[PDB]
Amino acid sequence: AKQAGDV
Amino acid sequence: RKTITGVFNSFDSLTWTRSVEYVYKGPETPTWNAVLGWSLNSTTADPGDTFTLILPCVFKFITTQTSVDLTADGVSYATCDFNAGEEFTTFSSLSCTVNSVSVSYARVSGTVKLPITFNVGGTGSSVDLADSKCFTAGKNTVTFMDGDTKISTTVDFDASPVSPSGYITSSRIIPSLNKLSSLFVVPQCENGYTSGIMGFVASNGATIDCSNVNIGISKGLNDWNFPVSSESFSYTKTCTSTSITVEFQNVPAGYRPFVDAYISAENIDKYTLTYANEYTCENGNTVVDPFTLTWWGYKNSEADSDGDVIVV
Repeated sequence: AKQAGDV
Repeated sequence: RKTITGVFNSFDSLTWTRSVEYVYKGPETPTWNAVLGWSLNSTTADPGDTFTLILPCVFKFITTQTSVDLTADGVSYATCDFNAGEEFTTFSSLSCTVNSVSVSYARVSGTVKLPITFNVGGTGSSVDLADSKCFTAGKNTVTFMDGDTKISTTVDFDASPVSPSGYITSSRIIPSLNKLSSLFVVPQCENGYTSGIMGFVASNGATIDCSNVNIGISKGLNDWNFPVSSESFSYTKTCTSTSITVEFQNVPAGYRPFVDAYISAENIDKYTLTYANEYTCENGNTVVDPFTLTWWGYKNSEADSDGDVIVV
């Protein structure tokens, strides 16, 4: 349901 | 034959440029570029001599290069291999060797630009808990070491804007392992917890590595909402290659339960997790609040260098 970014 | 020191002689600038979507600007966020001054004098350095630069609190280099050369006008004076700290050590390093050259030179000086990210926590591992105290939000001095010499500059590190009251997640690529670490911190219960269930289930395309898991309670979180300690508490772990679930009992006020695991993904730049997220605060009712996140990789950059040679 949501997009997120890697570090 | 010998080790020379003081080749890296200045820390010129430290500048952030976005290389990943979604993530706030902060020390871990790809990519920080450190520009350093370097000099070699043939009176004091021979081909084959080695030198090393230590980068405290640096997790990794944001490049697929195995090495970078110290170059001036397309001549390579030295080769430096990248040695990322990752989850092995709290610092990264460059191990460098002076190169043989096809014509003689008196001395050469230039600059080198290194794409890095800093470690300010992210799992319950010894390395991350140590590095969770590396920097604070605001103004910090960043210092690298070449032998006994120290090169430093100033930087402004922004805190995470995410409220520490809710759940916290973080996914970090560990390049040398082709794996990620993935963290979940339970939402805050101010006066402690009666019980809860924390964890995540990986969608097709990714699997959980049950041999690299950390479960703990931390005494608060740092400026980036990461654990700063990992104490024991009563729980049961259920870990499969598809899911990790941790059911726990009481946790005291001021502590935050969390779980982290390594993830192997077929495509390291895309995987999805569905988080369980159940908790019962002391003097509260049980909350059940699952959610899903799809995690996207960052873009890598290249290190490069420039300089000026004096011939004689």
